[PDB]
Amino acid sequence: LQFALPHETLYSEVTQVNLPAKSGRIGVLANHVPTVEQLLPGVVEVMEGSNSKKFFISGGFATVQPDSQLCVTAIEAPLESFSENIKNLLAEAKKNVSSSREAAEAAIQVEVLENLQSV
Amino acid sequence: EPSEKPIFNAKTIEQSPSFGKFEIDTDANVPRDLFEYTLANQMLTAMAQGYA
Amino acid sequence: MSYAAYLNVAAQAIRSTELQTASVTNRSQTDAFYTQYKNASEPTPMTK
Amino acid sequence: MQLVLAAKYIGAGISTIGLLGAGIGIAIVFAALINGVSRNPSIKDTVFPMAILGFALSEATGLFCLMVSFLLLF
Amino acid sequence: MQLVLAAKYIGAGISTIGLLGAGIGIAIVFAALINGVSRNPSIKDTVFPMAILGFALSEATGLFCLMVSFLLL
Amino acid sequence: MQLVLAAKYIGAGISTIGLLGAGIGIAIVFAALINGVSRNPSIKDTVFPMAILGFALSEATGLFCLMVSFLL
Amino acid sequence: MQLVLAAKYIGAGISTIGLLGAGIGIAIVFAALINGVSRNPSIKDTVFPMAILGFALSEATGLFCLMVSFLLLF
Amino acid sequence: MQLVLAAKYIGAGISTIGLLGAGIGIAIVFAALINGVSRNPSIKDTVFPMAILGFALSEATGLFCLMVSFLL
Amino acid sequence: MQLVLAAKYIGAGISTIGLLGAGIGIAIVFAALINGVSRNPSIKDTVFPMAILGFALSEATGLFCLMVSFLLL
Amino acid sequence: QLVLAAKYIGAGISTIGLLGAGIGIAIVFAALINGVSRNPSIKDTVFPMAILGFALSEATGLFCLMVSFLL
Amino acid sequence: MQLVLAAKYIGAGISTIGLLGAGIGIAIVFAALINGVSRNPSIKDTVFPMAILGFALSEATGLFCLMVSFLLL
Amino acid sequence: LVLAAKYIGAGISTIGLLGAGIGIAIVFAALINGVSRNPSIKDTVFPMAILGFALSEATGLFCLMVSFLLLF
Amino acid sequence: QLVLAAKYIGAGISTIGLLGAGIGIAIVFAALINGVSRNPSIKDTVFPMAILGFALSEATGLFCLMVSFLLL
Repeated sequence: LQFALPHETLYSEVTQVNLPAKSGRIGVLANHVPTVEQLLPGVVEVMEGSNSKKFFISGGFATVQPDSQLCVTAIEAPLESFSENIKNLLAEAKKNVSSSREAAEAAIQVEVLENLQSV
Repeated sequence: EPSEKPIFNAKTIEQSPSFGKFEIDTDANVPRDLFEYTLANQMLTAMAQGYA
Repeated sequence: MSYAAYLNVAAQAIRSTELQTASVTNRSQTDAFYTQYKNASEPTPMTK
Repeated sequence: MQLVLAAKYIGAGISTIGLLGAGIGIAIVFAALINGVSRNPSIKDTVFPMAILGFALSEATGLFCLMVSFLLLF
Repeated sequence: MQLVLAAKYIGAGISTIGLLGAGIGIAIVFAALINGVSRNPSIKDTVFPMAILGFALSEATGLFCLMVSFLLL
Repeated sequence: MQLVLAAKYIGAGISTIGLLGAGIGIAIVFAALINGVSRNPSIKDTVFPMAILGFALSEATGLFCLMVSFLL
Repeated sequence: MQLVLAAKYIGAGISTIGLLGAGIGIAIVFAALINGVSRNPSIKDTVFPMAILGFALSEATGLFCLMVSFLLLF
Repeated sequence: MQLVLAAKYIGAGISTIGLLGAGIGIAIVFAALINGVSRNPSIKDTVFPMAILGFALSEATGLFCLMVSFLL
Repeated sequence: MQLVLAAKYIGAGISTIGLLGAGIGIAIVFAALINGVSRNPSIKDTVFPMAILGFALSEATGLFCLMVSFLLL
Repeated sequence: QLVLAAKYIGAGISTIGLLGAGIGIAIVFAALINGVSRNPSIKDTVFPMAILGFALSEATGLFCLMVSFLL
Repeated sequence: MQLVLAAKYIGAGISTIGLLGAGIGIAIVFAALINGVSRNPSIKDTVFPMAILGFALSEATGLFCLMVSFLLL
Repeated sequence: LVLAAKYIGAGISTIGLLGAGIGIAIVFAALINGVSRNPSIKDTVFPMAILGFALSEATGLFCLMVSFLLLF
Repeated sequence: QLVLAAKYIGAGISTIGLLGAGIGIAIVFAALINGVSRNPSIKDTVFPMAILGFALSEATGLFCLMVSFLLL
C-alpha cells in the first residue's frame, strides 16, 4: 500500500516504523503526529508485532498522515542480504574522484558510502 | 487521453490551507525539497503513462 | 545527483554483480540530451 | 526576647523566595501543555491528566514552602 | 521595640523577591499560548480554557507572596 | 529612630530585585509575539489582542513590587 | 540562648530557597514528558516511568532540603 | 546619625541588581527580532513597530529601578 | 562561642542553596532523556546508561553540598 | 567610618547588575549569527539591528557602572 | 579572635553557592550528549571523548569551589 | 571597618563575572551551531565571535576593575 | 579583628562567580556535541572554536579564583 520505489513498490498494516530523518533517526507509531521529513541516505525498518526487517535506502520523503497512514518514498533499496568488496572497490574510486561541479558529486558518494560500511 | 496535471512550488506548498496540520520542522529549506522532488516524481509518472 | 536527484547518486553510487540483471544496470544508463532554444534557432547540444 | 521575634520576621520573608520556583514551575508545565495540544490530538485524556498531576507535584513545593513561613509567623 | 519594627521592614522587602517567579511565570504561559495559536486552530475553546487557568495557578504564587509582605506591614 | 530609618532604606533597595522578574517577563511575551507573527497571518488579530493582556498581567508584578519599595 | 534561637529561625528560612530548584525541576521533567508524548504513544511504560523516576530523583532534592529546615525548626 | 547614611549606600547598591532583569530583557526581544527577520516577510513592517515597543516596556523596568537607586 | 554556634546555623542554611543547582540539574538530564526517546529506538542500550551516569555526576553536586551543611551541624 | 565602609560594599553590590548586561550582549549576538546562518542579509537589514540591540543592552551596563563609580 | 571563627563559617556556607553552577553545568553537557545520540552516528568515539572531557572541565569548577569552602573549614 | 567592608565589597564584585562567563558561552555556542549549518567559519560568523566576545568580556573588565579598585 | 573576619566572608562571596564559569563551559561543550551530531567537522573547525571558547570562559574563573585567593 504505502512505501514505494519508482521501479519496485514494497509495503502495505504496521506496528512500528524506524526512519532516518532530516534531523536524526525517528520512530513512527500506532498513533503519531502528522509530519513530513526529508529522508536521509540510511537504513530503515518495518514491524508487525515483533518482526525485524531492515532495508537500506537512497533518501527521499516520509509523510505521517492525519488519517494515520505513514507514506515513505525513496529511490533504490533485504539488509546485508543485498549489499563488502562491491562496496570496497567502489569506495576507492569514490575517494579518488573527490580530488577532481564534477568532484562535488563525489562528496555525495563519501557520506553515502561511509554510512553503508556500518551495516 | 491527452491530460494535464499541476506541479505546485515552494510558496504554494507553505501557503496550502492545511499545511498547519503537518508538524514539519521548519528546520531549513523543507518545502523546497518537497517541490524539487515532486517535480521529478510527477514528471516520471507522466512519462511512464505517456510511453505506455 | 541533485536533491531532485540526490537520491539518484545515493542510489547510483549505491547502484555500484547481483541485482543488476537488466533492471538496475539499465536504470543507470540514461540516453537523454538537452538543447536550449533562442530567438526559432537553438543554442547547442549536450548530454543530459 | 526581641531578637527571637525579629529574626522570626526576616525568617518568614526569606521563606517566600522558594515560591519563585513554584511560580515558574507551574508556568513551565502549562506552557508545554498548550504547546503539545497545538499538535494534538489527545486534548482531554493523555496530556491533560498529567498536566494536573504535574501541577500538583510542583505546587507541593509551594505548600511545603508557605508552611515554613507561616510556621515562623505563628 | 526598635528591632521588631526594623526587621519587619526588611522582612517585607525580602518577601517581594518571590514575585520574580510569578512575573516570569505569567509570561511563559502567555508566550506558549501565542506560539501555539500561531499553529492553530483551537484558540478560543480548548486552549483558552487552559491558557488562563495556567495564569490563575501562577498568580496564586503572587497573592500568597504579597500576603506575607502585607502581613509584615 | 535611626535603625527603623536605616532598615527602611535597605528594605526599599531589596524590593527592587523583584523587577528582575517583570523585566525579563515582558521580554518573553514580546519575543514570542514577534516569532509567532514571523509565522502569520493574524498580526493585529488574536495574537496582539493577547500580547498586551500578557504584558499587563506581567507588569502587574512590577506595580505591586514598586509599591512595596515606594511604601518603604 | 537568644542568638542561637534567632539564627535558628533565619537559618530555617534560608533553607527554603533550595525548593526553588526542586520546584522548577519537577516542571522541566513533566514538560518534556508531555512534549515527548505529543509525538506518542509510549504513554504508560517507557515515558511515564522515566518521568516518575525523574520526579522522584528531583523531589529527593526537596526532601533533603526540607529536612535541614525542619531540623532547624525543631 | 551615621547609619542612615551607611544603609543608604548599601541600599543604592542593592537596587542595581534589578538591572540584571532589564539587561537580559532587552536582549531577549532583540534576539527574537533578528531571528524572526531571518524569516521575514519584512523588517520595516509589523516587527520593528513592536520590537522597540517591547524595548520601551522592558527598559521601563530599568528607569523605575535606577530611580530608586538615585533616590537613595 | 555564642557566635560560633549562631553563624554555624546560618552557615548550614546558606549551604542549602547549592541544591537549587542539583535539583534543576537532574531534571534537565531526565527531560532530554524522555525527549530523545520520543524519537527512538535507543530506550534500552545507548541512552539510559548515560541517563543515570549523568544523574550520578549531577547528584554528586548535592552530596558534596549536603556534606558541607551537615558538617556545619 | 561606616559611611565609608558601606560605600565599598555598596560599590561591590552594584557590580552584580553587569551579570545582566554581560549575558544580554551574548543573546543578541548569538541570535545574530544563527540568523545569518540562514542569510542573505549581513550587510544591511540585520547587522544594523544588532549593534542597536547591543547599544540598548550595554546602556544597562553604563547606568549600572555609574552607580558603582558614584559610590 | 572569635569573629574570625564566626565569619569563617558563613564564609564556608557562601562558598557552596558556586556548586549551583557546576551542578547545572554537568546536566547541560550530558543532556546534549543524549540528544545528539538520539540522532547519531557518533555514539562511541567522536562525541563521548569530548563529553566526559566537558564534564571534567565543568566539575573543575566544583573542585576549585569546594576547595575554598574546605579552606575556610 | 573601612578595610573590613573593602574586602566584602571586593568579593561581592565577583558575582558580576557570572554574567560575563555565561555570556561568552552563549556567543560561542551559537557560533558552532551556526557553522554546523556552514559554510562560513573562515569569514562572516567566526570573525564576529571575537566582536561578540569582546563586547561581552568588556563586562568582565569593567567588573574586575571595581573589585581590584577595592583591593588597592 | 574585623579585617581578618571580612577577609573570610569576602573570600566566600568571591566563589559565586564560578557559577558563571561552571555553566559557561557546559554551554560551549553542549553546542559542540550537538553541532557534531550533524558533522562533518569533528577534528578542525568544530574543536578549534570550542576549546578557544572554553579558554575564554575559564578565564572568568581564573580571574575569579584570583580575587578569592588574594583575600585568603
